[PDB]
Amino acid sequence: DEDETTALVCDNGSGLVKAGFAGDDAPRAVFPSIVGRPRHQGVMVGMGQKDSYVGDEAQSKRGILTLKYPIEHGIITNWDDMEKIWHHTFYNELRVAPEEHPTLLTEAPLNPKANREKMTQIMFETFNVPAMYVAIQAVLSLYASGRTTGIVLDSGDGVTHNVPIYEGYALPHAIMRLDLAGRDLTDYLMKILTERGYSFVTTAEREIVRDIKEKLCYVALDFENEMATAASSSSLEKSYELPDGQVITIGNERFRCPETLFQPSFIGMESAGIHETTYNSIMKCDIDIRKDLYANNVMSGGTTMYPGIADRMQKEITALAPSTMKIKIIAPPERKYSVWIGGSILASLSTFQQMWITKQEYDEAGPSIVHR
Amino acid sequence: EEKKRRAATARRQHLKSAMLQLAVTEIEKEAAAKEVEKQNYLAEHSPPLSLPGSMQELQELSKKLHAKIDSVDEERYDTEVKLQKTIKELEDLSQKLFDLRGKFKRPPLRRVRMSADAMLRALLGSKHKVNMDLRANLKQV
Amino acid sequence: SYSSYLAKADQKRGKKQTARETKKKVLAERRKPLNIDHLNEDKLRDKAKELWDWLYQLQTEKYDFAEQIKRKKYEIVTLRNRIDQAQKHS
Amino acid sequence: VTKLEKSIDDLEDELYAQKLKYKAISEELDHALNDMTSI
Amino acid sequence: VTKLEKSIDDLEDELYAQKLKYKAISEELDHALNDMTSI
Amino acid sequence: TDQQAEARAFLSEEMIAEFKAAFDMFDADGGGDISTKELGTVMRMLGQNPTKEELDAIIEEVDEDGSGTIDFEEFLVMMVRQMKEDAKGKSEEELANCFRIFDKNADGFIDIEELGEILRATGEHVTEEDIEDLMKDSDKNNDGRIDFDEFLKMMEGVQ
Ligand SMILES: [Ca+2]
Ligand SMILES: [Ca+2]
Ligand SMILES: [Ca+2]
Ligand SMILES: [Ca+2]
Repeated sequence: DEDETTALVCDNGSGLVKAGFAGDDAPRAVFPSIVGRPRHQGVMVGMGQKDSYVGDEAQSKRGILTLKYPIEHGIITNWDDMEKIWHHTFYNELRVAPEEHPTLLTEAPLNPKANREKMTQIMFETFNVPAMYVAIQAVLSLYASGRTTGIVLDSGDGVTHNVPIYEGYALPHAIMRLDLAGRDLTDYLMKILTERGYSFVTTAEREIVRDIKEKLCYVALDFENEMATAASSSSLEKSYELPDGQVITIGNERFRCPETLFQPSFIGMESAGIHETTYNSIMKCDIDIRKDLYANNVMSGGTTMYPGIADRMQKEITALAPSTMKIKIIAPPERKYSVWIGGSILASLSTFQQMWITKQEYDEAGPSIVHR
Repeated sequence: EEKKRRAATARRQHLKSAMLQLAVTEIEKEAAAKEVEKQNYLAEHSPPLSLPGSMQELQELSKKLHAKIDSVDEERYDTEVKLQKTIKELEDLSQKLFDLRGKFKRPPLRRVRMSADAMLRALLGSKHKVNMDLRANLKQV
Repeated sequence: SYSSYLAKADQKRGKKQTARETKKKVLAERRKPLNIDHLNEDKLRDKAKELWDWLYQLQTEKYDFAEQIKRKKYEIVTLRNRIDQAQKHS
Repeated sequence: VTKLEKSIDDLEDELYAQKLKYKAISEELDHALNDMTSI
Repeated sequence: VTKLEKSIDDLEDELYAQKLKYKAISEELDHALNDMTSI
Repeated sequence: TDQQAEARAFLSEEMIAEFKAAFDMFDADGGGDISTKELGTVMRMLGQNPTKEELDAIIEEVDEDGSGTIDFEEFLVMMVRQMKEDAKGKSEEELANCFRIFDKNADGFIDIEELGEILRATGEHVTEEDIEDLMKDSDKNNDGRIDFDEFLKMMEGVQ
């Protein structure tokens, strides 16, 4: 129990932090990855002067603060502001003292060696956690779907990745990163919806375009004869009621937004798209492992939640793969937390105890120890 | 204003302790009795051996035993496995409760290291006089 | 749901067959032939009992493993009641 | 032929197992889609 | 042998069709049991 | 150091006295702290066989000064945590057992009937009102029975 209860799992994202206790089924804490700094001197009624704001209080009060994102494209870019988000996570969100809890953290696919050593330096030397561990994100997603070999298409708020994993070892030279994700996708909907003849003028109009994207957006299979369908004008249309009455209608654009993930050309991106990239990762891997990867395309991440994403991907890679092959696109329902759940499982596991980096290992080996 | 109510509670305690006190003394009864059953069971399934004559008997008996050994051993094995299965079933249940409550009392697996009382005895042998449990110590008279 | 029937066969048969040989491998090791046959006469005496003890050895363990499962089986019954009691979907 | 006949019987049997394991999850389904449309 | 090999390939193909037609309804399921436990 | 406080606050001179004698034997050279090696020796004398990883973890559990060694203070802390855990385990075990004795019908519960029996089984003099009263006070989920959890709670304190 000492640490059975006690292991923490913190998944640091570009848009959201997911956090909680190893053992739980889902994150106890989910909140924006921002750190707000007040543009002016003054106070809220009853509070003192605050130097900084994190998560939702930074989002809610955004009009008087300069908002900053510590993690650009999955990589920690500002370490002063990240130690601020961690502090908030332990002390306010989970309300635990960190110096008696083992902490499993996550990093990104080709996270620079030096960063994995730096967050270890900050975990052990400024938070004084007993022990910690850094798992790679795609690797926890895979594992949370039971398996050990497969290829994960991972897509969240600032990055998309393909991480081919074989008997647990993520394959460095076959990993692909596509910098277009849910953030890019909300801003494109924004324009095709203002372009539908609308105005997201106040900040209460801006924010909810993102809630339109999440609730009403679709990834149609045969996106071709779906536009064609749009035109005959079926009961395909969908009206959402705004903060007030102002019933906005979205028929068609509803799927023009996730067609951006297959066609980056919709947004002036010259890069290849999700399905081709799944494939290219795969023809960059060893030959003998390619049947395995093909029958185990695990999807994880908030942006892979658009319904019919899996069917489109299913047919997208069947028709690029040699017919002798078995294609299989696994997309679980909890996928917006796969990464986290994979960490919860792993860290609560009976056999993981012997991989925890302890302060004994650290004080004796330097940050190098956990770096592997 | 329920001034007397205080005595009611003390009773439950007095009784609770009358219960536990009862428990403990019954606990060792069942324990020893249990053992008794164990030596009787063994009493017949493998009674005080009596080596036979000399020729065919010793050889025969030996063959008899040796075969039974593979027999009992197999049974011993099957049993060990049904245990494994069981311990497994309760570990999972010992989970379905954790992430539904948290750390709860009396986990079935119990990861225990040796007690400090043990280590102390082990290391100082003779001079280890402290029936440690919890009782703090503050100046007597 | 009948496409999962082929899963039953593969799965069950698989695991069961895996378990078998293991048990065979394991049990085989713990077995040293009755090689000693007609090498001495009083040998049988000092031998027979040793086998006897080994048997008694195993027997006694089997009894313990047994009583153990029973105790565990009860741990379960209780651990299940704590699970239901701790349900309250409220 | 004996090898392939042996592999056909294992796949055809793994089969009625799969085909049946489903009628159950697809039927648990019309059910588990109807109560949330109702609640 | 060619007759039985032809019948093994039809059952093994009717197969990945069944095994896959499901990952879809069992996954449409964890989903369609999660939103009513939430709504 | 804050821990080393209550820790020493917890123990008695007697305790410290012995825990010292014990600590001294841990410490070979007699310098002032157990090293990753000095510990290994004692562990084996104690009948274990830890690995480098295992040892350190056991060390840096009470190494507040990131020394990589244990001083008679960090040690007392360690003894304390143990003393604690030991006593907790022994307690829950006993109660656990008591529950099985009181249960006997093995339904995993203790119904007003058994509660009466066991109670009446004590020497003490009791009338039904007492029994049903203790039931009503113990049964928090008001289901009639007393689950292990409740039993832990109800016996919480009692000796
Ligand atoms: Ca020393
Ligand atoms: Ca020290
Ligand atoms: Ca009962
Ligand atoms: Ca009750």
